Amino acid sequence: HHHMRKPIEHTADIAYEISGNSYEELLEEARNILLEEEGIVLDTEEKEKMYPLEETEDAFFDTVNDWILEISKGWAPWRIKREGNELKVTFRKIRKKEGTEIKALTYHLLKFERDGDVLKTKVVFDT
Ligand SMILES: [Ca+2]
Repeated sequence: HHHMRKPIEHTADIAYEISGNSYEELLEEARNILLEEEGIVLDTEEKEKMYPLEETEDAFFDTVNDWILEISKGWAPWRIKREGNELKVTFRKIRKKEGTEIKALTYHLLKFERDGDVLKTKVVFDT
């Protein structure tokens, strides 16, 4: 008989608490996390996509995960501009990456909480 240490797999790998005064600022913080965590260095070429400005965890989840898909295609979220009830996201071509590859934003602990002027939530990513 034996015991063999084995690796544990988690979808909850890294966590941050993001805060801001609006849904758009939480997305700006999700963007900041992706660039920083992945050590993304940007080229100058740009590309843009539209996302619905819906202040829900579901829209947040869909948006950030779409950014991760774009990152796998060589494009990183860079700027965010509100246009009516939608958000125009400008992506920049990724020159290089140096860091931890983020696989996805999970639904773990994703819940917007209001505290005065502050909107906040934990965001848990899978690596
Ligand atoms: Ca994992």
